Amino acid sequence: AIAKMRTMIEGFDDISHGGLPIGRSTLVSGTSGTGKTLFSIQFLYNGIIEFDEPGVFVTFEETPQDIIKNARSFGWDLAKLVDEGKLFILDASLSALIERINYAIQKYRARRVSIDSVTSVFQQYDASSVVRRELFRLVARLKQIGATTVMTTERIEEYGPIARYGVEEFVSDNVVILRNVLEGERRRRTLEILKLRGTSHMKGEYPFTITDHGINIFPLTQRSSNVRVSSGVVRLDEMCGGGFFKDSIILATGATGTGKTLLVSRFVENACANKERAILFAYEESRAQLLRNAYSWGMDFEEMERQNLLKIVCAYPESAGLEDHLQIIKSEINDFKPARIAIDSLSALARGVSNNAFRQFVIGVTGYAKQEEITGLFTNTSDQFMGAHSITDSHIEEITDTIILLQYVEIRGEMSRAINVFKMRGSWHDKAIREFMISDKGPDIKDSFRNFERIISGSPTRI
Amino acid sequence: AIAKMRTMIEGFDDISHGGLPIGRSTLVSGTSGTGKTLFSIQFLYNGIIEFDEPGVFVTFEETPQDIIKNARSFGWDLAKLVDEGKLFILDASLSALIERINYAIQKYRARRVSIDSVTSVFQQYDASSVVRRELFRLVARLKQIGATTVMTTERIEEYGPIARYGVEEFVSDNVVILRNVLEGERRRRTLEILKLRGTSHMKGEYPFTITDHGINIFPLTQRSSNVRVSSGVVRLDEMCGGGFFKDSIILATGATGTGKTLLVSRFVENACANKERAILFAYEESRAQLLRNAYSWGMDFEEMERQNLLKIVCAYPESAGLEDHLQIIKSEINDFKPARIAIDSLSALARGVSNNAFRQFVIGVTGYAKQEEITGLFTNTSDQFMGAHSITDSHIEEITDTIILLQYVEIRGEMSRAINVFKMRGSWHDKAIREFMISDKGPDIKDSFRNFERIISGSPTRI
Amino acid sequence: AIAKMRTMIEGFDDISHGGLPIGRSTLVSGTSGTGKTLFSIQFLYNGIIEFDEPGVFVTFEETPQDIIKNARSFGWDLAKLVDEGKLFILDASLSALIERINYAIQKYRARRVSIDSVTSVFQQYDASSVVRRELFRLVARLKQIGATTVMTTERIEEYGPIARYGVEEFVSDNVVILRNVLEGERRRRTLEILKLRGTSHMKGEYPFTITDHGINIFPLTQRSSNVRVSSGVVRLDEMCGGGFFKDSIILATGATGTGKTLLVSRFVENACANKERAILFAYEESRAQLLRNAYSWGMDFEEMERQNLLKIVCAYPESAGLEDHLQIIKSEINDFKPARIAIDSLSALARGVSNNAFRQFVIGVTGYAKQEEITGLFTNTSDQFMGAHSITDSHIEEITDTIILLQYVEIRGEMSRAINVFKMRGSWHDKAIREFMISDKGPDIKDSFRNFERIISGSPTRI
Ligand SMILES: Nc1ncnc2c1ncn2[C@@H]1O[C@H](COP(=O)(O)OP(=O)(O)OP(=O)(O)O)[C@@H](O)[C@H]1O
Ligand SMILES: Nc1ncnc2c1ncn2[C@@H]1O[C@H](COP(=O)(O)OP(=O)(O)OP(=O)(O)O)[C@@H](O)[C@H]1O
Ligand SMILES: Nc1ncnc2c1ncn2[C@@H]1O[C@H](COP(=O)(O)OP(=O)(O)OP(=O)(O)O)[C@@H](O)[C@H]1O
Ligand SMILES: Nc1ncnc2c1ncn2[C@@H]1O[C@H](COP(=O)(O)OP(=O)(O)OP(=O)(O)O)[C@@H](O)[C@H]1O
Ligand SMILES: Nc1ncnc2c1ncn2[C@@H]1O[C@H](COP(=O)(O)OP(=O)(O)OP(=O)(O)O)[C@@H](O)[C@H]1O
Ligand SMILES: Nc1ncnc2c1ncn2[C@@H]1O[C@H](COP(=O)(O)OP(=O)(O)OP(=O)(O)O)[C@@H](O)[C@H]1O
Ligand SMILES: [Mg+2]
Ligand SMILES: [Mg+2]
Ligand SMILES: [Mg+2]
Ligand SMILES: [Mg+2]
Ligand SMILES: [Mg+2]
Ligand SMILES: [Mg+2]
Repeated sequence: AIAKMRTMIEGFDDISHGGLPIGRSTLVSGTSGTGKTLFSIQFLYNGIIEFDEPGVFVTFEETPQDIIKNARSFGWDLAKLVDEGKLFILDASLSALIERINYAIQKYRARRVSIDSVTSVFQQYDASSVVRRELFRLVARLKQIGATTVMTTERIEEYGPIARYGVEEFVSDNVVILRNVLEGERRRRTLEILKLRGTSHMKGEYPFTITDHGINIFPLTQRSSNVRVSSGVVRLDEMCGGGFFKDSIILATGATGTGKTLLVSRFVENACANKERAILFAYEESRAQLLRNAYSWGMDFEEMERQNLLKIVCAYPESAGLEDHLQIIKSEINDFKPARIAIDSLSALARGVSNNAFRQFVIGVTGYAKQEEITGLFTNTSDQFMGAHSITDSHIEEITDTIILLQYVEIRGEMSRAINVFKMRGSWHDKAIREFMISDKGPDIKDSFRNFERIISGSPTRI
Repeated sequence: AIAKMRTMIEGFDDISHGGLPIGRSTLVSGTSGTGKTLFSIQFLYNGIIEFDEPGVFVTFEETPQDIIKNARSFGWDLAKLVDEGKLFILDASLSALIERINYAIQKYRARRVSIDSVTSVFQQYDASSVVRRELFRLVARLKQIGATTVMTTERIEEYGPIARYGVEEFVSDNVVILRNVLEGERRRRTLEILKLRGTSHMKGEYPFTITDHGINIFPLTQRSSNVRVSSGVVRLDEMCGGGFFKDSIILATGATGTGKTLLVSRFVENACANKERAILFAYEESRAQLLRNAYSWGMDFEEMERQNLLKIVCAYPESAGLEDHLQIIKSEINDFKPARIAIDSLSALARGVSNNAFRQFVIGVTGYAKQEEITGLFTNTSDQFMGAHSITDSHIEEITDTIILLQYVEIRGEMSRAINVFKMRGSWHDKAIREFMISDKGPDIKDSFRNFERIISGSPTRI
Repeated sequence: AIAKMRTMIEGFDDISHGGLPIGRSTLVSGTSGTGKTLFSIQFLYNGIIEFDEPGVFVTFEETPQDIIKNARSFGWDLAKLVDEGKLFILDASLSALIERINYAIQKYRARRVSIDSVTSVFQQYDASSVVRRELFRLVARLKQIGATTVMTTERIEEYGPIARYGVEEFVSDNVVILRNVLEGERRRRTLEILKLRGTSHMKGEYPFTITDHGINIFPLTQRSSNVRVSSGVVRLDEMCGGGFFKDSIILATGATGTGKTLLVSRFVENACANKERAILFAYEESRAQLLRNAYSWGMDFEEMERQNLLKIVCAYPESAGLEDHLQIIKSEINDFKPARIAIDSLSALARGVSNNAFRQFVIGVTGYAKQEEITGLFTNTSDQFMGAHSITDSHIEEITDTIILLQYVEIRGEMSRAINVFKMRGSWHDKAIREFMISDKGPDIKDSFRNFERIISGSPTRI
């Protein structure tokens, strides 16, 4: 096996199966604005913070003052690290460069080296053979010195050659690719480990986000128990065999206006009533509209929000990508430590996105909720309000544990509502589909449609 | 006919119809990180291990120390082979190179030669005619010496020119292509024999995987008997004419929440009850959730797992490709030697993949199960819970031998379940569709819906 | 008109409408491994064998020893032809080359000349004008000498320029293109005559295969009679007005598990019972599984196979392309001389292929069966087991003469089977759809569903 230096970057050590190999060069290639400089800075910063390993950052484009000023936005005080001698910033804006880097490593006992852009040096030569030869010389000398080095290079096209000259991949022992894919006028950041000589790794592209704390890569044994939480509606708990499970994931799917937001609001209100903290992520309604609707339902969200029990986070789905929404949800969960989380609509997050990306987002959110033992209440909007046979437009049914189905039923020329417990993993539940009503006091559950047939199609026939 | 030297690489001799021709050059071309160095190392290593044939590995990019260090991750002690004189590693980091290779072949009685990258030598020349001339000289000299040589070259594009200069294919007698296709943010490794002068071979691309033992290529007369195994449910055995066949493949397809995992769990529990070893591959639920659900069904998986009778392997479908899942399943089957294997969901493995790839995966798994005389229990999730007419979204019905159909039936405003034996190859089975119930004691099978019509559509009408 | 020299290559003279023009140059262009060398060798070999016309093969890449060694795999003893003086192999690994070729033609009285690769000579020049001028000189001199010449050139892209320099097409009188198209990870060989100056030809691409006998091109007045063969089921013969026709093509289409393989097995068993030879091509089941299923049906295939009456050929559809399957079927038919041929499933061959290619394959197989007066029993699997309205997923209904329809019918909560004679060309047949049963003694045909309506949809209603 090969010893691996943990980069301590969130999620990178998972895909790399223990981190970057010790003493081997890693080349991170990407287009402008992908996060190469941030990756190289965070490598050294996390190394210094977690293991006291000195770092040397050799820069070519940005001045050291610019590097420190940019890092200050992340809370990283690189200036005090330079004063303490833990971090060194070499200015290089090839043999002499390697000699100076070696001298810096010797003087500061550096364990990690970062090279901001070797491409700027290679700009002086047009032949790819010369670039390959000089990169091989640099990598060989770095390996001989024994310092783990992370160099970054530039790309012209997202889906094309891995590097500018097409020969950098064949030289470096380790290759990592940062991509900023523009599709549907939306930008998505992806990370892909192309080649790790001598060790296994995860294969493919995984989304990552840049936040105030740096890079947060999402590298896509959950515990279970018999403790049952209360949804908030007594009939909905009786139908579920004694309420939802603590670790369960509940998905309430139905057409617009069937009462998904009402169930979400009752879930949050019941969470806060038992002195538990709850988070409500809203994507179809604003905070004031939610307050007015809750007041129409006889529920005071203002009092529970003043007590810091309920946190309502409202944003438009189009304001950020799905991975950004996942990162925001995770950050809010970490900051607030909630017992329950609810989402106003997954279909709102599903607007204008591919099925695979939405499924990945749902899998990530549900896995994080189960890992943190947080009761999650997701909701989904069906495209057709009657005659729908697919539970969800994007198949996420297998992911969830408990499913609630809300639908419209046309009876006597009136649009009544029907609610049913579609499935519950590990628990008995009522199979009947029952009439669902909404009034000033909230939701009510009535008897089932025993006298009707073809109820699922939305246009039943009395028999 | 042409004599062929067996490469002993798993699956390569099947597609090459006996191995690489003796005394002829084979050029393996691919992009960075496809497995060219691994292929060339494994060729010589397997030759030495299986036939005591000495091997010579000429390297250009990696140092011999790097080669040995990388090989050590596979358990290949190349250093002791160098000490024993069976393996030689020439360092070349063109006529002089050929003279040194010939001297190494003469001194060590080499039978196999591997060339890591002739492209690095060709980098010195830009004209494709010069590259073609020098490659022809090298191949002609290698043929004159009589050593079977495997050279590797580099590619820039996966679907484009076969080699960097576009002339390497017209020189070498044998051409093999390694591709690392990136599609849907997922990487897939493929192997394609382009041209074998003088001999037949399989045509097209076949998936291969890199594991701790090296390359495991999957090159996509099964025996039958009348011995009948027990599923675990007595009614499901009565309906099947006395249980499933030992060599049969059973596919239980239905909507979410119909009871596929219950049948899989009963299958595994009955396998382990008769002191047989069983494997359960889970993709929709974790180990703890499976344990809790089994406990809710009155089945103790913990006791049977402590006895090393049941092996539960749980992973996310998105963590690896379909060929990787097939390799993992095969490795677990080889390590555990199970009588029965069960899969929690094929549709989970079918997320975000093409129909052809999923069908190939199913064909491979079923063929391996039948070849090893292992009773396999596959399950499939239908997109629509009612009104579905296609048995499976991806047509794999022809592959399977026995099919069980689970469906939802809306009767009296309640979602009951129906189970039916769709087909059984070589055995009589009950044609009735019977009511299916789930309780604390497990599954129950009741009388059929004799009084209803259009049961298949999911919304029957009492007649 | 122009006199044409028959190349004697199987299927080439059909598309070329009598062969290559005499005294005119033909340039065959294709990528690596398409079959250019094989085409040029087979041209001279077939000329010598069939008309005693001496041939001269001028080679540039392969040595004459390599050429003979490669040809020996096809059974072509080129060495004895060189000794006899019928064949000459000139080694050239431009004016001097033409002088030597002319001397060889004069000395050996050569009538056909083949040039393995003029592209290798043209590699010395980069200007396309020089290549065009020298190729024009070569073609003009060859025409002046009066020898029919087949030169081959190289291509970089399958769908792009016809030749490397883009000027070879405008020089040569005749242009032929060999393509090796890679699509869906599958390779397909195609042949296309681009331009024949002065004569007509077939237009477009036609599949061809390379086998142990060389190139077998498939260039896509059938006789009829009133002799009626017996299917094997007496009721199925009564319904068909006295059995199938000898020259008829029968297609039995239905869902999985309806009994297509049972009908195929009964067809083969009845063929062999009357001392006729029969061939069964299996693609969904192995030989042992077929034997076990036949034994369950009371039919002993082993005894009839020992008598060399029945030949069972089993293979996976994914092991070869559709044209390869057609070639294998034709070769087996030629070797065994069968009275009847049966196919276990056309839909198995239809996996992962385009509709047009499958239709071409079906047309070819049916035309060959009708031309050879062989009774063919094809079968097709429908995607939907109920409610299907298209007879076949890929429309091949017009091709066939007799159609049998098998379907599932849900009656009284049980999945019964229905069989119907959809159509019969030139013969009266029963229009009723009758109940179909399978038991230990085989198939049984019962009364029709006179009391039901909407039987075709699979969910009838008693009236
Ligand atoms: N505090 C921050 N919060 C959020 N995003 C930030 C923050 N600081 C920087 N970024 C983002 O980091 C991205 C990458 O910045 P970086 O300096 O690493 O560029 P780069 O990938 O090295 O590019 P180049 O080589 O073209 O200079 C920028 O596009 C910017 O949007
Ligand atoms: N005071 C009230 N009395 C009766 N019904 C009410 C009252 N307030 C709201 N409703 C009902 O609430 C329904 C909408 O419920 P909800 O806010 O949960 O929406 P939803 O089903 O989640 O869909 P979406 O947010 O996409 O519109 C409306 O159709 C309306 O009939
Ligand atoms: N022990 C291992 N387990 C799993 N995968 C491994 C292991 N060792 C190496 N690999 C994989 O083998 C792949 C190919 O490695 P290899 O050294 O053969 O590269 P290559 O195809 O010759 O590339 P290049 O010519 O760019 O150097 C790497 O991308 C790596 O992911
Ligand atoms: N103790 C129990 N009593 C009654 N029913 C139960 C019990 N435990 C589970 N169930 C039933 O099991 C059903 C789900 O069964 P199972 O775990 O086999 O799922 P499945 O059909 O394979 O689908 P998926 O895993 O995709 O959700 C639920 O709908 C629920 O009604
Ligand atoms: N006995 C055989 N059986 C089956 N296929 C064969 C046999 N002999 C040769 N082939 C096939 O013939 C194909 C073409 O071989 P050939 O020597 O004609 O190459 P080519 O088209 O002239 O290529 P190039 O110009 O690159 O050398 C090979 O790819 C090989 O797979
Ligand atoms: N001994 C038997 N008794 C009764 N029915 C039998 C017997 N053996 C087989 N069958 C029936 O044969 C059916 C399958 O028939 P067959 O082998 O012809 O398949 P098919 O319709 O060609 O489809 P496929 O090969 O795609 O599964 C099964 O549904 C089963 O009910
Ligand atoms: Mg920069
Ligand atoms: Mg809402
Ligand atoms: Mg290498
Ligand atoms: Mg399940
Ligand atoms: Mg050739
Ligand atoms: Mg069959």
